[PDB]
Amino acid sequence: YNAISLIIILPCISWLFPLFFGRQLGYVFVTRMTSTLIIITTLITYYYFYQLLGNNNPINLELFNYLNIDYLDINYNFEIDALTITMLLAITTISSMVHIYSIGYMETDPHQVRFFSLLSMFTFWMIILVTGSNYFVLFVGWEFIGVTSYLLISFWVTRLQAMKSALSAVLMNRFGDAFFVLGLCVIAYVFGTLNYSTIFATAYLINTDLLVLIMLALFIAAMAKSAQFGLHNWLTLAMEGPTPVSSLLHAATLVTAGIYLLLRSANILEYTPTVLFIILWIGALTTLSAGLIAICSNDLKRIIALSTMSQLGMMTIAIGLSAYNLALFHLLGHAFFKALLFMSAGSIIHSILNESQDIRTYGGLLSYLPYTYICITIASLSLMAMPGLTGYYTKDIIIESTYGSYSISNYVVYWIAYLSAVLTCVYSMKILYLTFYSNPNNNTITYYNAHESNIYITLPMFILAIFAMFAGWILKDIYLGVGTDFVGTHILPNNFSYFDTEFSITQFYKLLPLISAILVSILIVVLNEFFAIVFNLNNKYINTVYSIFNQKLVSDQILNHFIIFKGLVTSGNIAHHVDKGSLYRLGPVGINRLLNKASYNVINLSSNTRSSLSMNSMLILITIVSLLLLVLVMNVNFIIVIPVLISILYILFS
Amino acid sequence: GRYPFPKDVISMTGGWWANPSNWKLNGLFATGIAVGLALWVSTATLPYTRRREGITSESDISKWNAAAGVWRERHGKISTGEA
Amino acid sequence: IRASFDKAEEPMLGDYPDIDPFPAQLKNPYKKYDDQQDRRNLEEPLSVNDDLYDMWSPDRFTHFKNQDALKYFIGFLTIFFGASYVATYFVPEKAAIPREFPYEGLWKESGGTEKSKAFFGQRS
Amino acid sequence: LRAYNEEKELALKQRLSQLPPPGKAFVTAKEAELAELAEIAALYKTDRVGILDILLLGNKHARLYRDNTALLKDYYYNGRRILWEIKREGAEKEDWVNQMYFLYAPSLILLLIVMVYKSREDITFWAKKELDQRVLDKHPEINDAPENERDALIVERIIAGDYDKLASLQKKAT
Amino acid sequence: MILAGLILKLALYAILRLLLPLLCEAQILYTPMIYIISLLTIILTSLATLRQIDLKVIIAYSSISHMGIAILGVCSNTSLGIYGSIVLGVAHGFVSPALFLIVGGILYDRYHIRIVNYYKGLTTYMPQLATYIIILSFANIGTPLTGNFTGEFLSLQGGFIRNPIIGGISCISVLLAAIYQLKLTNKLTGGISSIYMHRTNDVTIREKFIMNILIISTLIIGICPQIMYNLLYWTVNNYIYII
Amino acid sequence: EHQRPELVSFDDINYNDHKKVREAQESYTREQFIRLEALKTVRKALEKCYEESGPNHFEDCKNLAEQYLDMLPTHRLQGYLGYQRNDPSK
Amino acid sequence: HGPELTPAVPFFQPYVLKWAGVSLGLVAFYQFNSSYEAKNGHTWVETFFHPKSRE
Ligand SMILES: CCCCCCCCCCCCCCCCCC(=O)OC[C@H](COP(=O)(O)OCCN)OC(=O)CCCCCCCCCCCCCCCCC
Ligand SMILES: CCCCCCCCCCCC(=O)OC[C@H](COP(=O)(O)OCC[N+](C)(C)C)OC(=O)CCCCCCCCCCC
Repeated sequence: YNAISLIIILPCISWLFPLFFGRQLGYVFVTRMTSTLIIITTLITYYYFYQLLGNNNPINLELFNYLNIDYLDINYNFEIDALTITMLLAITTISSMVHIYSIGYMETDPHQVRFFSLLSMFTFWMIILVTGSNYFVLFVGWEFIGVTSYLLISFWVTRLQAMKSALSAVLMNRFGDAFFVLGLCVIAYVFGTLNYSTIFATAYLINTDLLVLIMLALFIAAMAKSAQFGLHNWLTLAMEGPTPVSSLLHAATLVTAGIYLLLRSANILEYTPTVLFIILWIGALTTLSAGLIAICSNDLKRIIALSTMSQLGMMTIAIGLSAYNLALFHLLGHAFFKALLFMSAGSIIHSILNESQDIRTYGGLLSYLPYTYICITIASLSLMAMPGLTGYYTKDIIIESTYGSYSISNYVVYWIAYLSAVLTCVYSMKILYLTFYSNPNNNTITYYNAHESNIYITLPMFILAIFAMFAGWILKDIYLGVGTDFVGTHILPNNFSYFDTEFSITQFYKLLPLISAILVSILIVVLNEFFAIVFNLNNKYINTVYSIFNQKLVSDQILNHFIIFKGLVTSGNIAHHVDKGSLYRLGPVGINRLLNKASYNVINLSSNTRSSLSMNSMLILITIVSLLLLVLVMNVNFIIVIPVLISILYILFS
Repeated sequence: GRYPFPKDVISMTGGWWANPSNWKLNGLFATGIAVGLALWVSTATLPYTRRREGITSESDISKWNAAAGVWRERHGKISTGEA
Repeated sequence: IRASFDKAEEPMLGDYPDIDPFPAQLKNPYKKYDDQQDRRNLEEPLSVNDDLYDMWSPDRFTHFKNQDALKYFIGFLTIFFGASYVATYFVPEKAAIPREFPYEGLWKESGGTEKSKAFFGQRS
Repeated sequence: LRAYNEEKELALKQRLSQLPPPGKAFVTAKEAELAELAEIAALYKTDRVGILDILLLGNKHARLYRDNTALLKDYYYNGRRILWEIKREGAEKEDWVNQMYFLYAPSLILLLIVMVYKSREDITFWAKKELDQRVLDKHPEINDAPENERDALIVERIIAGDYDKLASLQKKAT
Repeated sequence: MILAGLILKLALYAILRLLLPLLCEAQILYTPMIYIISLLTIILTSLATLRQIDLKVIIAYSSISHMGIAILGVCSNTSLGIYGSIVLGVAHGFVSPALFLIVGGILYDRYHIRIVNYYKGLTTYMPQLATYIIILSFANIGTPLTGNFTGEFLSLQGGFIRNPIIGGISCISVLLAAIYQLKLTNKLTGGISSIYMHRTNDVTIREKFIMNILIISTLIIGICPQIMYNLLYWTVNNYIYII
Repeated sequence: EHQRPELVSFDDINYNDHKKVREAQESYTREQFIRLEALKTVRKALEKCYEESGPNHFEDCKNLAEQYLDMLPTHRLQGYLGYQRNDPSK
Repeated sequence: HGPELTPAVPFFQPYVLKWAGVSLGLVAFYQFNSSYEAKNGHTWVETFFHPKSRE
């Protein structure tokens, strides 16, 4: 019995066996097989996390050599650090609950053998991504989770938008993959290794300019997968994949990988201030940008994907404050939250006979679906950091730490993060109002046929409601202590502001996000029922503004017409005007015309005369004349006879 | 839905609604292979695992630092912040 | 014809119909085509630079003019960074001193040498 | 090995002369004309000769053979495409599977096995053993240590001295 | 197949065998010209792949882009670059004739027309062909555990040694090699099955045999590139000129 | 059996016989691999130092870390061609 | 409520048999060499390695 190996081997069994034996076992068997095997993986890693609180003594396993070359070795090495077990328990919990959930949500779909297979390989390459013990195994899992995201978003190959959406997702992630290959080449150049242990032992000695270059490249990678503003479209362009897929890819996992890259490199992020600065301001941008999209969009899955990427900015702000236990704790609780959000959303999309996604056409469903209501309201109250739930403990202390930090400029992002929190209320109130409380918008027959979902849909929502209530109070001592030795990362002694941040808060700045996140929530509710004209004005100017914030702060357009389409035109310029146009004029298509003209001239040189004898007899004369005159010119100066011969060639060949 | 499909095509992951008649019988074989493979690979990678901290005794690490200091003295190499 | 690169391709073509390029997405979906997914009838002449006017082409939004949307995007960009940069000036000072450290700022503890006390050192 | 008969093969060609071409013999979209041809398909499937005959015999027999096998080959595969013919089983050997699964695949597994075990003799294993040998040569007293100490003691010398001799090869520089 | 698997790697061999031993003092003066032409054939051929109507031609320009990655590990003056160019050359010799089989054998023998616009939704009538098309697509890009990424990675690393700024724009090849390949792959793999293509046979046993061999032989080099270091550890040190 | 071929150099030999030039070539090559295994040994010891030390690795093995980062530019494969085509001090 | 089964297929398809047989044979042979090396000091296939001496 080996705990470190069965975390690896059991989701490999759960992936290889659905493909190799899917025709032989059938869907009814492979459902329960892939389910129970991820269940026992998840139980083994809870028991290992229980062991690891006893002694902080991680276990690694060693394998054969990937490559030995001169100054560089790469081994397959697998090590569950405290950071690794933190991410691991979250992703295995969300995975196993989504397996149980998608048993019942996919029972009418044909191809759920391939579906449960791909869910399991997504979990498996996530496992290898988390538990790897150099930068190489991190890269292997990092690429193959993007490969799975191709294979998962495009699950209905018949649908055109699903194929183009998986294309968009993979090519954004591959942009980030290219910058991580740049950063990884500089890693193996400067340190001569890829192992975390050797790089972190010598990170403080290395020059700062190199360090800025490396962490810039690795942050552009992390910014691509963890969905900040530079390429942020592909999350909400990944709603063409189904609901349990989007419960994996957005709640914990594919999102969490980009944060994991910075949480690993935290030990080599300390010694540069410039990178952490830029990290902080990108995250502070996308809290605001994603909240302002989520207010004004209207599809349910889009609003929960934007609700996801509003808090990725919050974790990125916690990175920029040099506070990695905060970002890790928020990354932990956020997974349980969003997974309950996506699965409550899929339960109300599944329950409508229309299976529509427009919140404008849901209408009141409070008395018809009380269970999905109580789930989604536990999730929304945790989502707004209403106290006594773990969103309070994950989320409000980051807003506290923006004011508590030593540097002056951090005060500004307080308000920005603060503004997002108020924004975090309002759209959530919309996706609690217009689908449960409002007057009905749908036709009457779906209100006849609205019923409760199966037991396979109910039980993961129950379990993750309990987790999203109790997880922060249980694990707060681990990640937010007065002094904690759990996560082995090493903050510089001045970037550490956690004793400073808890005490320097005035009563107003701490009391203020609590009370206003309460008040604005009740405000949006009570203004949605009684008046409903403030939100339904028809000013021409507010409709242009609303249509800006609707269409993703026009970002997709600014991505598509000015980068994608211009790129395709300039690639069409090369493939025609350069590749087939001008390289053939110096190539085989211009030489044919040159030789055609020159041969036509030198063949028609002896054309004109009726008599061959007089022509050849006058052609013998010109040469022994002309050669003799050339040699007269030639012994005097050789420079004045070169143009004469160029002109004789011009007249002979043209 | 249950729209009709062509049965001539054979895919390894099953086809559209793959449900063979002997799926309990084949499930017995698949549980056998999965349990045997998991137990065998878990026992095979047992000696390749090790604890992180406390593998070698601290006197060795202090001696290694001493030999590092000797090799650094022989070459006359300055520290990083000495300038 | 309509685009600029389509006009740039015009003097190259010879005995080719030179039809109007129209997006295959902005065709209406309810007219019956041969392929509903392509939105294209069986023998319909394909345009000068077809694969930009394909169904597999870019998304090609239609609600804003692209120059206008360029202005709105750069406007939100500039107003956020300008508001944050001006709000750096209206900041309050803090009430604590940044905290100090024993053993002359733990300089021996973070590597360090007596000659290298300034590069690896804390507040003391 | 095996042997063929001349007269049977002449009679085979005499059977084939009265038969339609392969482009007509099955295009009729039963057993009046379609039952003599599936016999002939089994006649293609059976093998007339072994190795001992092809070496020792002349080329007129061989030309008669090659014409027979070509016509039987067409009558087998055209009837397999339009419609022994009227069966549907699984067990079959395409012409290539004899010398690709039984010669190409095991020689490729043999290439894998010799690459894996030839990788034992590498410069890095040998150079690690050589550097340990040089440390044991200069300082033999660490021989006197017990098993677990000796490796660690060797490391304390590898750090404490270069043990290359690369400056001794470059004797033209100093 | 013999052209793109073997002739291009023959000239990759000839730049090692013939030039790097007796043109060393020349070769240092000219590595920036080789880096001009190498970066300029990675960027500008992989960008011309996007506008293609034909289907074998795309895999051809793909071979150009991978050899353009390959030769800047050869002229990198590094142990890493030489070994990465060899593992790229051998792994591309595996993965690329399989792609010319997929365009030429399974897809031109059946329909006899190579225009891309006819081919859509090949999954619903040929599932295991679409399985091949995707796992040979991803093996071409530089998606790891395949040996193509080992070649691309050690070649880009060796090219980053000798000049870092040429390696910075040389590294975007990981993006540019993915764009056209997955743009082809999702057009072949997905959609409603094409109204032009009538349904034909599944991939036969001989074609699956060729494919299985040419994919295992990438995966073995991808999981462990050390299996052929026993041949090269002399010839990685041989061509290096660092005085 | 762990056989050890003898070291010869580039400077005493004649370059007209090929027996000695190839031996000097292989000798300089194999010595670079020995020098490289010394580098790898210190990298292994530095990793063990870090994993045992925990938080005080800054002062436990500043010398091992500085040792590794000083060895890394000068301990790699260098090539016999550069020394045999050019002669120092001539 | 019925599963609505498709026709029965056998477990040990020819591909499962071939791929499992070759992989288990290679792993068993590798363990056989690791066991044979402890007895005699060298692997079994190294007895078949006969190159010429470098001298
Ligand atoms: C600290 C600094 C912070 C910097 C932050 C700012 C970063 C901005 C840069 C963003 C670059 C994004 C990456 C560009 C490649 C992405 C490719 C892609 O995603 O294509 C998507 C497109 C399908 O998308 P679409 O059809 O529009 O919508 C589908 C949904 N139904 O798929 C296709 O149609 C496939 C065919 C088109 C593929 C693109 C071809 C041209 C590629 C040009 C790449 C240019 C790379 C250099 C960019 C320089 C930017 C300055
Ligand atoms: C896919 C899910 C993962 C499965 C993992 C199963 C682990 C089983 C135990 C590992 C034992 C081990 O590998 O040992 C390693 C052995 C001997 O090296 P060593 O020095 O003795 O030990 C190393 C430990 N050190 C460093 C502490 C000393 O070398 C090998 O085997 C390499 C053989 C490679 C063959 C080529 C790859 C073929 C793949 C083809 C795929 C189609």
